[PDB]
Amino acid sequence: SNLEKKQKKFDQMLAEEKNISSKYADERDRAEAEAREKETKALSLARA
Amino acid sequence: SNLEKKQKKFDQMLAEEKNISSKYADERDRAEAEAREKETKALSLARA
Amino acid sequence: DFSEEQTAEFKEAFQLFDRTGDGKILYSQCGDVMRALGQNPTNAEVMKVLGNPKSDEMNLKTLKFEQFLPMMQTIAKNKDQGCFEDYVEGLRVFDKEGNGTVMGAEIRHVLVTLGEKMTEEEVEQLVAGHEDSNGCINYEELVRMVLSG
Amino acid sequence: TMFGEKLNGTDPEDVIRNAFACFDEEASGFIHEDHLRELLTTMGDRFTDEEVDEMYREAPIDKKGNFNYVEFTRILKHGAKDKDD
Amino acid sequence: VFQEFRQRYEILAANAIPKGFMDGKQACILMIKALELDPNLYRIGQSKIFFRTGVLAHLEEERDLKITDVIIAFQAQCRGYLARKAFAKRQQQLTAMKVIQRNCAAYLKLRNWQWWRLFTKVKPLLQVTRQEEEMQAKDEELQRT
Amino acid sequence: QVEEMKTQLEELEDELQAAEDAKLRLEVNMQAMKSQFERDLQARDEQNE
Amino acid sequence: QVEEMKTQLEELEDELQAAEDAKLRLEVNMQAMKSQFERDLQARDEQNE
Repeated sequence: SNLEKKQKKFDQMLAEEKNISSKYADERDRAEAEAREKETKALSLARA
Repeated sequence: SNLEKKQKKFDQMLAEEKNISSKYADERDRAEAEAREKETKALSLARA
Repeated sequence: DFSEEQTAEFKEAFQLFDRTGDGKILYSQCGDVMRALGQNPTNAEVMKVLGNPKSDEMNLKTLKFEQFLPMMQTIAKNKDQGCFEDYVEGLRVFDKEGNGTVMGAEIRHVLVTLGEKMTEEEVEQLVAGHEDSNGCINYEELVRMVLSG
Repeated sequence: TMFGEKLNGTDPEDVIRNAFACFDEEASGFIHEDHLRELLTTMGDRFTDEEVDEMYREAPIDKKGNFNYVEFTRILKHGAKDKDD
Repeated sequence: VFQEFRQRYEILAANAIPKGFMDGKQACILMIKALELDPNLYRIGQSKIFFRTGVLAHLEEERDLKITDVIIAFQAQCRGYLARKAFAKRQQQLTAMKVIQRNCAAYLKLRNWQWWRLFTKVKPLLQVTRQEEEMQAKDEELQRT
Repeated sequence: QVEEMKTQLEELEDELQAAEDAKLRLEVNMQAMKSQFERDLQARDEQNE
Repeated sequence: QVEEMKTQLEELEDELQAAEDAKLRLEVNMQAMKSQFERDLQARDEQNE
């Protein structure tokens, strides 16, 4: 029964953790992007 | 039966692990940016 | 990056850690020197630095001073910065009577219950630096001392 | 002056004695041969252990590996000499 | 023991429960409802509460789970401090010792036979220094008297 | 002029070498005598013990 | 060469003020030695107390 109460609170954690993990994916994709443009512009100006 | 429902929750664990795989792709992208930054450091020494 | 003063500091550390050849740098050596040169966070940065959990060859763990410089920057972006309020609350929870009557045994116990542990001579060495009596400190003096480097 | 050009980068016995007291706390002058070579040849200004061996084939080292320094300091200075004519 | 019970268990979950006020049975009841465990797993008392075998097997590891971040951070600070101290002491000692002493050793060993003969006519130096040495030693033995 | 400037070269280099070396080794002696003083401290400590 | 040795002379002057800085460090070191002398005296008086 305490595993069942763990089950319901774990389902709420399922929802919230899906949301937060999607947020982590989004923010890390934005970071990887902005980094990519940073090194592209740096290397382009450097090679020129 | 409720443990089989827990196994469905573990399928949602698999879903969040797919999200973590997205973070893993971000990890390769940031590692590539890191290596390109090392190249940029050597390049900047050459510029100096 | 800053001026060439930090590059000069890294160069003099490079010639300082010149054992078994000045040119090559061991990741253990670079980690030690970067930690001591004012960067506390070193625990889990091995994966964030190498990109490979490979930690099998002690003799040849390749690193060069050239790529060493951006490594210092991407570490020094200060990925984590804690402050003593969390530390003192954790210790006062760990504390028993609110004053620290005899703290010597239980601190050793709590440090040997952690999986990621490396040294015992440091555990016996911590007695130096005002930590002399039978756990006389209520941890404020030792927190102040450790937060001075 | 032709002796003057022969003296440079050296100091009297006091500083060498103090340094030898510093490096090992016991100050007994038990400079073990492995410890001696590790502390001398390895770190600092890199130089060859083969030329370091002149400190071994000539200077009298104490037995069982340890190397006394007070007699070494005296012979380095004018206080003592290995032999006489 | 009641005090031991607080020091061992309430350290896990004390926040979100009113605190400060002290009472023998009442504080124990508040802690029990904070744990919301089975009354069948223990029996109340006036001095000590007697539990069964399996209660301790699911409460200790929560402390391990929670205090983990704090101990990681604290040991990181300790390792940093140790590294700084040892590194600085090391480096200063090696600089002083090795620089000075290798310089002196090289200077003497090159000149050990670069001018060996002129270093061997230093025999009369002991004979001529005897007056000054005797006067000095007289001074220090006078102060030791 | 070149004679006098290299005269200051030799003079200042010799004086700086001597002074800095004596200073660093004197701080080494500072630590050493502090260590002997603290050994005397533990000697009085064991007498009290 | 005239301005070359002028620049070298200016550099020598700069290292000259570096030499007086080393001298100033000499005096601060000596006063530090005496200072820790009375600190040790006070410490031994404390153990006597």
